[PDB]
Amino acid sequence: PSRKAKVKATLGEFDLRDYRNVEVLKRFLSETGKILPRRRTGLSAKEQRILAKTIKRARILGLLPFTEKLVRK
Amino acid sequence: MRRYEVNIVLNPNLDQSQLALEKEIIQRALENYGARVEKVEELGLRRLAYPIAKDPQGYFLWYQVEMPEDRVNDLARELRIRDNVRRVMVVKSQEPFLANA
Amino acid sequence: KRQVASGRAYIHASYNNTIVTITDPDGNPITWSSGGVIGYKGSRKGTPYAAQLAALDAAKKAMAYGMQSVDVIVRGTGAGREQAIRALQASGLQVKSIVDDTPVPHNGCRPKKKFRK
Amino acid sequence: PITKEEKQKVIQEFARFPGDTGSTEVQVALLTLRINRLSEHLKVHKKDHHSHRGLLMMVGQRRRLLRYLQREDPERYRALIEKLGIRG
RNA sequence: GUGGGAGAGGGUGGUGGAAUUCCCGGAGUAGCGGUGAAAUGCGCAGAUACCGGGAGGAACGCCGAUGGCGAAGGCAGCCACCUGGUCCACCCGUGACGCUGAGGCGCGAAAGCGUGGGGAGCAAACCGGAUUAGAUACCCGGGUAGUCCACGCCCUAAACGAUGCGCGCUAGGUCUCUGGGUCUCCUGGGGGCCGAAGCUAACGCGUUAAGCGCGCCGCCUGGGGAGUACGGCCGCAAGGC
Ligand SMILES: NC[C@@H]1O[C@H](O[C@H]2[C@@H](O)[C@H](O[C@@H]3[C@@H](O)[C@H](N)C[C@H](N)[C@H]3O[C@H]3O[C@H](CO)[C@@H](O)[C@H](O)[C@H]3N)O[C@@H]2CO)[C@H](N)[C@@H](O)[C@@H]1O
Ligand SMILES: NC[C@@H]1O[C@H](O[C@H]2[C@@H](O)[C@H](O[C@@H]3[C@@H](O)[C@H](N)C[C@H](N)[C@H]3O[C@H]3O[C@H](CO)[C@@H](O)[C@H](O)[C@H]3N)O[C@@H]2CO)[C@H](N)[C@@H](O)[C@@H]1O
Ligand SMILES: [Mg+2]
Ligand SMILES: [Mg+2]
Ligand SMILES: [Mg+2]
Ligand SMILES: [Mg+2]
Ligand SMILES: [Mg+2]
Ligand SMILES: [Mg+2]
Ligand SMILES: [Mg+2]
Ligand SMILES: [Mg+2]
Ligand SMILES: [Mg+2]
Ligand SMILES: [Mg+2]
Ligand SMILES: [Mg+2]
Ligand SMILES: [Mg+2]
Ligand SMILES: [Mg+2]
Ligand SMILES: [Mg+2]
Ligand SMILES: [Mg+2]
Ligand SMILES: [Mg+2]
Ligand SMILES: [Mg+2]
Ligand SMILES: [Mg+2]
Ligand SMILES: [Mg+2]
Ligand SMILES: [Mg+2]
Ligand SMILES: [Mg+2]
Ligand SMILES: [Mg+2]
Ligand SMILES: [Mg+2]
Ligand SMILES: [Mg+2]
Ligand SMILES: [Mg+2]
Ligand SMILES: [Mg+2]
Ligand SMILES: [Mg+2]
Ligand SMILES: [Mg+2]
Ligand SMILES: [Mg+2]
Ligand SMILES: [Mg+2]
Ligand SMILES: [Mg+2]
Ligand SMILES: [Mg+2]
Ligand SMILES: [Mg+2]
Ligand SMILES: [Mg+2]
Ligand SMILES: [Mg+2]
Ligand SMILES: [Mg+2]
Ligand SMILES: [Mg+2]
Ligand SMILES: [Mg+2]
Ligand SMILES: [Mg+2]
Repeated sequence: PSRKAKVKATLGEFDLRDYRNVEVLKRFLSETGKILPRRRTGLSAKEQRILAKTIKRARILGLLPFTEKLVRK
Repeated sequence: MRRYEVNIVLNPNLDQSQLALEKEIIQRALENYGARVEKVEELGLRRLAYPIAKDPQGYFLWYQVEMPEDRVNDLARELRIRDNVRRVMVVKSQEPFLANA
Repeated sequence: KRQVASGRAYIHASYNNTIVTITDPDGNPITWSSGGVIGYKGSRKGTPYAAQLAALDAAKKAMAYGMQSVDVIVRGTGAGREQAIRALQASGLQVKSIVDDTPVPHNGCRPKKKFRK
Repeated sequence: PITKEEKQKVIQEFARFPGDTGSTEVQVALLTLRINRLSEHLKVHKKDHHSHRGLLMMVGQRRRLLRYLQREDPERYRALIEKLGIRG
């Protein structure tokens, strides 16, 4: 599936290397804390690769979750 | 010398005098390790994803800086000495990278 | 003799059994039940039916404490996981919410041979 | 690492004329630079082999260029070696 | 040379969360566990299930790929320091300085050896429970060396693309990683699929040749005996060549 929308489309211009922008990055995580695949994020190889890094940085800083409890269900 | 970003996270519970105390400790530790401070952003209290030392929030600090490379780790070590100091990270600065520019 | 009346329901579901524990909102257990607490002995504890009876026994013992509504928390993937939830669904309890808390490693610990591959 | 001013300095030192970049002398100077810097790195980190292979290859190229120089113009060979303080 | 680029390439020091186990506390009770089914086992000295606090060892989920890097072995949380390779653009410098490489030397997964630490989980041997005609096994409960770190040995392998290295030449189509360009397209470097000519015993290969050529290295000469004997060399030993 993943045709609901792509993440890249919903956001405007923004800095991938910026690990401190929470509202931008949170859009790239699932219900859980997981980093979405490209078919979700709609990013490129290079892009996705930098995203992974900066998301992890944000995590260590405490701005982003490593994992999150699955609700509903 | 090279350009780094010093991210500091402190205890949300510090009063004013203790906060400025910690900040001055930071100024001094930076100067002594020879770090010239280019830009500073104090974000203060922010909610965190997970607790850090059982406290749900954290006090954020960002320092753009230029310092000798050899010293960096040492400085980092120094910064982590304080109890009030919760998290410390030091990043080589980078040109930004834009999607949908 | 507590009168909690609002609490958590932990469903721990393995392939070998199903354990319903019910606690106060701080997580401290009032009562619990399992497939083995129900009359079953052998493999049958890991049965959906066994899970149903476990859940209803637990829920009953809970309402005796005065329990009204629960927060369901499911750990483990096993048969009768969903049957446990569906059991509490109308137990005479309201189910306020369901969360899946099943623990996963970030890959730290080597599994038993049976689980490797 | 090696900053551009370090490079420029050793080039302007060993350049056969103004603007000489790739003559044998400058190539050997530069190789000697990276070599000695590497060897200093390998005093410590004695457990890093992947770099050590690099060192070997560098020595290879250098030895070959010095053999070439000794063949074509022995006087320049002696000059270069003396200046750099290698091979003996 | 200059200017740009991507990468789990390598070494050191820090560091982050999830999980397992163990310890303390709370709450709680009659089982937990495990299998085809059970049993051993654990549990009223209060386990299992739940919350909280703590300690430690190890491995890094999602990103993650038909992906990248490396000469190979191999390389995957994050950060900084150190460091090897490499590709593109400019067409600036040297002026054949090239290629290959017996021997030498260095590297070389796992297991194994020495010393000293470490030891959560897993686990050869082993101790039990099952199964079976028996079960020196598959299954279950335990569990030592080991797996981990440092230093030092060991030198093996389905160490595999079962395909030595370099260079030139011979249709294209398509997918992909990464440069540059006047960016629908052109142009490199890399990884894949189908396929011209051609090769091949066939399978298949096919600008990533197993095609057409040249240079150099290693190697083969029916099966068993046998990677054995002996000799030499290496090794602490196991043992290797
Ligand atoms: N992250 C540190 C790394 O440590 C490596 O090796 C180090 C680690 O193996 C180990 O560091 C400590 C150790 O002192 C202490 N006694 C126990 C602690 N658990 C270790 O830390 C490490 O343990 C293992 C690695 O074996 C990892 O799985 C774990 O994530 C990590 N925390 O001891 C070694 C010496 O410091 C390498 N030096 C290098 O990759 C890097 O510095
Ligand atoms: N491989 C290491 C990683 O390098 C990345 O960045 C690396 C590459 O992006 C960068 O490549 C540069 C290239 O830009 C520049 N134009 C030329 C330079 N020679 C290259 O560097 C390369 O060669 C040199 C030896 O000369 C090595 O020391 C170095 O490791 C290697 N990357 O060099 C960096 C250092 O290796 C990561 N950002 C860094 O965090 C990490 O250490
Ligand atoms: Mg059972
Ligand atoms: Mg060569
Ligand atoms: Mg790396
Ligand atoms: Mg833990
Ligand atoms: Mg207790
Ligand atoms: Mg007993
Ligand atoms: Mg706990
Ligand atoms: Mg290769
Ligand atoms: Mg750090
Ligand atoms: Mg000339
Ligand atoms: Mg050669
Ligand atoms: Mg020699
Ligand atoms: Mg080995
Ligand atoms: Mg080993
Ligand atoms: Mg020992
Ligand atoms: Mg075990
Ligand atoms: Mg066993
Ligand atoms: Mg047995
Ligand atoms: Mg039989
Ligand atoms: Mg028997
Ligand atoms: Mg040992
Ligand atoms: Mg060793
Ligand atoms: Mg293979
Ligand atoms: Mg191939
Ligand atoms: Mg290959
Ligand atoms: Mg472009
Ligand atoms: Mg490859
Ligand atoms: Mg044909
Ligand atoms: Mg085929
Ligand atoms: Mg083909
Ligand atoms: Mg191609
Ligand atoms: Mg052939
Ligand atoms: Mg032979
Ligand atoms: Mg042979
Ligand atoms: Mg014969
Ligand atoms: Mg014969
Ligand atoms: Mg043999
Ligand atoms: Mg012999
Ligand atoms: Mg001997």
